[PDB]
Amino acid sequence: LDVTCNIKNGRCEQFCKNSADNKVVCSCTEGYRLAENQKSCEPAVPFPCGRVSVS
Amino acid sequence: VVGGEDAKPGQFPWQVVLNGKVDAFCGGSIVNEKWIVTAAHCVETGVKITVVAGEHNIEETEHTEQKRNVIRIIPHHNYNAAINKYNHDIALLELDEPLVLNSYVTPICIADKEYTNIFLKFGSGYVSGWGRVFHKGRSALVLQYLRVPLVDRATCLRSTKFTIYNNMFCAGFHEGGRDSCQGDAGGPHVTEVEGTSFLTGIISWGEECAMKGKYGIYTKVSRYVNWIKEKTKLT
RNA sequence: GUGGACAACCGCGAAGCUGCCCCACU
Ligand SMILES: [Ca+2]
Ligand SMILES: [Mg+2]
Repeated sequence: LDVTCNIKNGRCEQFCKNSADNKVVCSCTEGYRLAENQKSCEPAVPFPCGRVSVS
Repeated sequence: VVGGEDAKPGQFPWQVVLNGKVDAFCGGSIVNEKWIVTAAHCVETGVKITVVAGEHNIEETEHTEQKRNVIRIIPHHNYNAAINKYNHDIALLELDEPLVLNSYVTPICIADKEYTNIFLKFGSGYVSGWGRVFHKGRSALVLQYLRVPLVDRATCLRSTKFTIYNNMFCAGFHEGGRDSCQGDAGGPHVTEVEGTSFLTGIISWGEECAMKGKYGIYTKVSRYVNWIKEKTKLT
């Protein structure tokens, strides 16, 4: 049951990275930041890349 | 894009159209305020190019548009159509004035070597542009988009005569009327993940679009992400 | 099989290395 990046991308939304420990560390692309849950990515600018805001 | 659908006003805010001696001759993707990424074969000939972001209908005016003049063209230094048509078909365009980012003008995310390839391997991307609505036709009025399944290089090679280098990849249908065409070239092949879009491909040559047993050929962005980021680096 | 061109029950290893899988001989 120990999490690593090679299963469900370590439940990271965008980018996974393995650690020396039994932990993974999630990150995000430029203009996003890591959410409170340390998994999801949320915007850190008015208009981040790859985002539609018109509907 | 043949067998596609009409994109809603701001559905692909990273899309740009290229205008020269003729309007809508190629597409492009916003990297940042000052840089566009397109195909090399869209910009070999040294005509003064004009880029338009916040486009939707190229025949009408929506007041969301932003025209910019290209002041530098960097074709990938290994590209040469005399040697090979498709290989290294990617280029960067620097604009005169910065675009101002908003809901209709937004960059496309560019991951790293590894994740760009992972996202490609999901096996389904979004291609778009104001290209031909048919095999032989006029430029599309409204922006067209189509979802294209990634195709195995072995099966693609067995269908299309061309060798697929590691810088290329095939996408589309076998017995379909679905594919990108001329005009779409230089446009984005984009994979979406958790509602965020990443540049996974550049749309290449598209003449003879949707012939039975002929897939679309695209430039594999994963291989050029370092180069893109290096050259388009602001400041 | 021979000759030429080219990540695969994810093989080696941080910059790439390997080659399971089109063309001429069949
Ligand atoms: Ca217009
Ligand atoms: Mg190799």
